[PDB]
Amino acid sequence: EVQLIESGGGVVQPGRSLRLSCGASGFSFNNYGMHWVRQAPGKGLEWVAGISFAGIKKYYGTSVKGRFTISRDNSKNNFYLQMNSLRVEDTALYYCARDLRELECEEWTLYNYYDRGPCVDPRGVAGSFDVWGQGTMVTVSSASTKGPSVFPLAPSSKSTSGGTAALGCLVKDYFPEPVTVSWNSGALTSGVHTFPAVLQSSGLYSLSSVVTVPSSSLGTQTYICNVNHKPSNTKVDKKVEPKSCDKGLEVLF
Amino acid sequence: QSVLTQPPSVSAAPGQKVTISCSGSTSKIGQNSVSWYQQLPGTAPKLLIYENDRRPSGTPDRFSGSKSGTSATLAITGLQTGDEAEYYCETWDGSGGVFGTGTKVTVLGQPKANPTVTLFPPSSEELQANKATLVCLISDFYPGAVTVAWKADSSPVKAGVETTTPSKQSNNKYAASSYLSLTPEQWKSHRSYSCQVTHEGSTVEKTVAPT
Repeated sequence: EVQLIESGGGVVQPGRSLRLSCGASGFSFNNYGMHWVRQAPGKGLEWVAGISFAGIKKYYGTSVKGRFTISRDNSKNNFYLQMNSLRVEDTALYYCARDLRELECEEWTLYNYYDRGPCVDPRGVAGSFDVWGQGTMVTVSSASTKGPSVFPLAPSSKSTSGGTAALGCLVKDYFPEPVTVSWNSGALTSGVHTFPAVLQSSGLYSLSSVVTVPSSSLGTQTYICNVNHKPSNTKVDKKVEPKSCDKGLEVLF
Repeated sequence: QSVLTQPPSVSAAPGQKVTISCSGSTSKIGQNSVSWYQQLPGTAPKLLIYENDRRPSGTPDRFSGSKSGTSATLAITGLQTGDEAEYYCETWDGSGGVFGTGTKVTVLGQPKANPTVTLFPPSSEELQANKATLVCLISDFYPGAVTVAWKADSSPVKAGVETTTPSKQSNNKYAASSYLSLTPEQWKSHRSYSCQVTHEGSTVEKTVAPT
């Protein structure tokens, strides 16, 4: 069974370096080229680098050329990406992928005139990727553990529609993941949705938790969002009240 | 990050036929072959088409490709539920490695739902922290694909934006979020900011201003 498996991923500070390792199996590794394709989740696919089956030709994307480096060890069915001078914008899920073009070497190095050595075929990749690995995650942040600042997404006339009001909590600037949010100690679960976290250029995560409720209840019912960040050992409780100065929304009391 | 342009999303009912388009520079697609990949949600991509119109031993007759000039096209007949994914076009131009944006193909499994867009201004509390963040929340919509865009006094904004991809809700519909990070100066020194959400050709636009 054909398999590609990556490894080396993890959280790493910018400026530093990191080596990923792709292990190939289920086919003749020394007959195919290899590529690294990354994907900022879920911003789409970006091609990083590629190597010819003999290891003679190296290709690099404009975003990484000069900083990153590729190589392969056919004796180990391995395939490496040496990342240097890491940038916060290098954060992505890194896939290793096999090159489409199957080639048989037709030019080796004979290290002594009695016998063999590395293949040296000058060719030559196709540029199409017919096998993919599971991908290994590479997060780049200079941040250490930090607790969140919780801000209210107050309900207003611009969040109500059809007798259903929308309110939430902005959980800003924390690290690392995760952050679990609840509403009224878990009494309120209907209409609640907590969105995926967002990694800012600052190096910190942010997310929002929103809940939908009867617009008429805003004047009597009380809504507290319960943010929880165990990494920094923090529990914030923010009471969200309707927008202060809003004509377009009537509220009891 | 040089890139080939694709449509954001297309959708059709089980059994119908879809067409997806690529397009780009002549020094890229004008002179080189094109490939197509399928990326089911949560898993790695998978080659569907190579050399413009060749199918690998393992992809059905249903998928087909065709290139002409500076444009390329992927087509899927007899849609099955398991065809729901993102589709990327790609080309190799020597140094090579150029993907599409690309396109999500949704196979409708429920009634289309229009998004309820809610835009929040920065809290005075946050402004006291000499910072500002506009939070645009998109809720209750299907198919689960959108395109958010921010504007300042009806002028495009690109820097300081981060958008999450749509995620399933408890009611099996989708929701998404977008954040525009400002300084309190920018926030107050503009007449209005607006969050423009596009969903199935339709575009909703909410607006907010200082106090």
